[PDB]
Amino acid sequence: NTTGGRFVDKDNRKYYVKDDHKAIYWHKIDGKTYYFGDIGEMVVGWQYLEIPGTGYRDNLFDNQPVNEIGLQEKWYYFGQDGALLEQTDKQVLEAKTSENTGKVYGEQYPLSAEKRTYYFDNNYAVKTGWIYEDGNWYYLNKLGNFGDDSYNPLPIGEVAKGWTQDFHVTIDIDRSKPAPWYYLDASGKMLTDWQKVNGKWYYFGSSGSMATGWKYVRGKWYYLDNKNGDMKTGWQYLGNKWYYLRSSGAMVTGWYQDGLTWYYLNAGNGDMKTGWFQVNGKWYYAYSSGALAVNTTVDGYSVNYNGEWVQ
Ligand SMILES: CC(C)[N@+]1(C)[C@@H]2CC[C@H]1C[C@@H](OC(=O)[C@@H](CO)c1ccccc1)C2
Ligand SMILES: CC(C)[N@+]1(C)[C@@H]2CC[C@H]1C[C@@H](OC(=O)[C@@H](CO)c1ccccc1)C2
Ligand SMILES: CC(C)[N@+]1(C)[C@@H]2CC[C@H]1C[C@@H](OC(=O)[C@@H](CO)c1ccccc1)C2
Ligand SMILES: C[N+](C)(C)CCO
Ligand SMILES: C[N+](C)(C)CCO
Ligand SMILES: C[N+](C)(C)CCO
Ligand SMILES: C[N+](C)(C)CCO
Ligand SMILES: C[N+](C)(C)CCO
Ligand SMILES: C[N+](C)(C)CCO
Repeated sequence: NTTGGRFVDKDNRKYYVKDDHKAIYWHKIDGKTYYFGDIGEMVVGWQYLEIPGTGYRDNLFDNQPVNEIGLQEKWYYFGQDGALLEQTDKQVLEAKTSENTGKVYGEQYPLSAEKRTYYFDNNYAVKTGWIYEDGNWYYLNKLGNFGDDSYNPLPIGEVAKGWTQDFHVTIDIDRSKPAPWYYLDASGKMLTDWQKVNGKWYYFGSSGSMATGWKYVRGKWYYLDNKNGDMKTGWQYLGNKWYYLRSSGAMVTGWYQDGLTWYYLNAGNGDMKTGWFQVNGKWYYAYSSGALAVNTTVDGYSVNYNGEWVQ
């Protein structure tokens, strides 16, 4: 809603001058939106800026005070004429790189030979987070790359690929909130259910979040690394108890013979039994290793070839 001034070309830059002053920051002029930075140089192309609309970085001129405000920064796209692209859905645009962002009108720079589909929110900023398209979920980076004492916002809004953690993010990551892991394939499609990645199995369920710990899937129990999510197999000591997982990863219950040795996995919980235990009337004795005692004596007690306590 800025009127009364005029655009001016000087020193290879463009400004908007009203009553002798240069427009700074965000301005809505004659049906279009522009951004003039801190000193008035109209911007063009890709820009990572403080969000507009609060009034703290809007309708301002360089002769006015720039009160201190804390505003999140987001990616916006401006035409070569400086007009903000007021997209709220999506649009194919030159990819943003280290060579075509933060430029101002008058500067010379190359146009990305590569175009990409960028998604936008209802306030014309590049969208981040989850998006659903043509039957699949895609994740647009909420964060840029951290270096130690360094941050690059370029990845924000780009389609994520591979292992990706979904943090709660605003200006910074919210460490108190949960951050599930997801896996996006080569085209960015979010994987669901069982998937073998880098030689190991992971379970992403229906929501796509990587499962950890014990997980009940289609009538069977599986154990995924409590931290890394990879499916375990074979004998596993969990919670001070032994469990046997088949090569398929499914937990075994009942009698199980490993080589010549029998073991008994608790009917429901699946934990390996030790000591004397009864099964369908019969009594059996398992050593501390869980191995069933057979054709021998156990503290004055005889047990036959099936480990059954002989009367
Ligand atoms: C390259 C930009 C900064 N312009 C110099 C172009 C397009 C906007 C600005 C000034 C001029 O265009 C306008 O004055 C009209 C065009 O509709 C306009 C200005 C600002 C917002 C919306 C429209 C020519
Ligand atoms: C906790 C899960 C989601 N990981 C972070 C663990 C195990 C899988 C995932 C990523 C990583 O596992 C990997 O195999 C590493 C090896 O460099 C990896 C990271 C990103 C892409 C491919 C492999 C560490
Ligand atoms: C004759 C068998 C079936 N017992 C009754 C004997 C030997 C095993 C079984 C129970 C008991 O032997 C035990 O070791 C005791 C020890 O508390 C036991 C009782 C209940 C379950 C498991 C062991 C006495
Ligand atoms: C959804 N896209 C932008 C991510 C990829 C093309 O299928
Ligand atoms: C993939 N998501 C949209 C489904 C779920 C994360 O909240
Ligand atoms: C975990 N699965 C993919 C490996 C096997 C189901 O039987
Ligand atoms: C495998 N268990 C320990 C997880 C569950 C049985 O109810
Ligand atoms: C894991 N153990 C103690 C259970 C069995 C021998 O392999
Ligand atoms: C150990 N067994 C003989 C007892 C039972 C499995 O069939």
